[PDB]
Amino acid sequence: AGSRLETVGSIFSRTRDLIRAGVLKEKPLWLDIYNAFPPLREPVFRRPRLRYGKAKAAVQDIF
Amino acid sequence: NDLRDRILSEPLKHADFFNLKELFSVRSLFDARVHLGHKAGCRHRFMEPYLFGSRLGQDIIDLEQTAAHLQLALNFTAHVAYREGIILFVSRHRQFAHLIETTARDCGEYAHTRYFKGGLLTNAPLLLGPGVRLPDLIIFLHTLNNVFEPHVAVRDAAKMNIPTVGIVDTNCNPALITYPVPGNDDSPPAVRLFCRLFQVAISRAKEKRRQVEALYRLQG
Amino acid sequence: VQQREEWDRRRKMKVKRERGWSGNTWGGVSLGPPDPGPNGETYDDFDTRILEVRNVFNMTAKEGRKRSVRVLVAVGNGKGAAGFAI
Ligand SMILES: [Mg+2]
Ligand SMILES: [Mg+2]
Repeated sequence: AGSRLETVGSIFSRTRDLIRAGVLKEKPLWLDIYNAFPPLREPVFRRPRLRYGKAKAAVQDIF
Repeated sequence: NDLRDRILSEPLKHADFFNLKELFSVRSLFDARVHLGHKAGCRHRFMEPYLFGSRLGQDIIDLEQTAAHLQLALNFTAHVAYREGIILFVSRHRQFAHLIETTARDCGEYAHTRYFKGGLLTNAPLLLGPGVRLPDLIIFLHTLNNVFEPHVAVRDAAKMNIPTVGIVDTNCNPALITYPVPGNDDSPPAVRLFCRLFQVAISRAKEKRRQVEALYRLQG
Repeated sequence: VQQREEWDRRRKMKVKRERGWSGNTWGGVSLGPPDPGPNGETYDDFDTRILEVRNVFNMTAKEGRKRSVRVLVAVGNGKGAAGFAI
C-alpha cells in the first residue's frame, strides 16, 4: 500500500523506490511535478542534536 | 487519451509557465516584515543556513534565499492545482484562523485551522468515511501549534507521502517539509501577503487549466 | 454404522503444517499472502513469514495474569521490497 517510515528518506525517495519495486502501480500525480521541479534541499529527516563543547554558531552580527 | 497526456504534460516544459515571477519581489517582501525573526535565544539549529545574520540579538532572515524558495513553492503549488489536486491549508494559530479560513473559501480549496485530531491523516477511513481521497498537497502557514511543538500534520504528511509547502520561521524545523519557505509568520502584514500570493497562484492555476481545456475542446 | 466409523477416521488425522525452523516453534512458518487493502488492491506476490511468537503476561487488578500473544512477522515480494511489523 505504501511506506510510512519518516526517517528512511524523503517522500520522493520512497515513492520512486516502491514504484520501481513493483508494489505501487498507480503513479501519484505530484511525482511528475517533483521530477521536473526539485527543491533546493531534499527533505531528509535529521535529528536535531544539541551542540556541546567549543563549537559555536556561524551567524554573524550585523554591525 | 494521448491529448489528455498532452494537456497534463504541457506545463511541465516551461519553468515560468504561470508567469509567477511578477507577483512578488525582494522589495515587496521587505515591506511585509518578512525578514524579521525571533530572538537569538530561540534560533533553531537547522535555520542557521537560512539566516542572513543577527541584529542586536534579533535574527534576520535572508530574503534572497526566501525568494528562491518562494519561487519554487508558488510554482509547485500552481502545478498541483492545475492537475485538479486537493490543497489543504493548515495553521494552528489563533490570530489568523478566520483570515486563513476565508482565504481557502475564495480559492475554492480546503482549510483546517481548528484542533487537529490524532488519527485524521493516518487513520482516514475511520475519521472521515469509508472511501476518502487524501489531500495531494498541504500548506502550512504556521508549522508550530499553540504549545510551541511541531505540528502533527507535518509528521503525518511525511508518513502518507503528501508534499508539504510550509512557511518556516526562525524557530521551526524545516527537516520534513519538502518545500520550506524561510520567512516571518507572526506580523500581520507578512501573513496577509502569503495568503494573497497563494490566492492568486491558485486562481491562475484554476483559470489557465480551464483556458487550455477550452482550446482542447475546439481542437477536436 | 459404517458412515459413523468413516467420520471418525476423517477426524483423527491432522494436516501436516509447513515445517518451520523447528518442529514445534512458529519461526519460519508462512501465513500466505497478506489481506487485500481497503481500496481493493490485491497482494498475491507478497509472502509473509513468522519470526518470533512469544506469550506476554501482564498484571491486572481483577483477573491477575492477563496473558497476551505478540508476534513479529516480515513480508516481501522477492523483487527487493520487504518490511516488518509487530
Ligand atoms: Mg514566530
Ligand atoms: Mg517435532
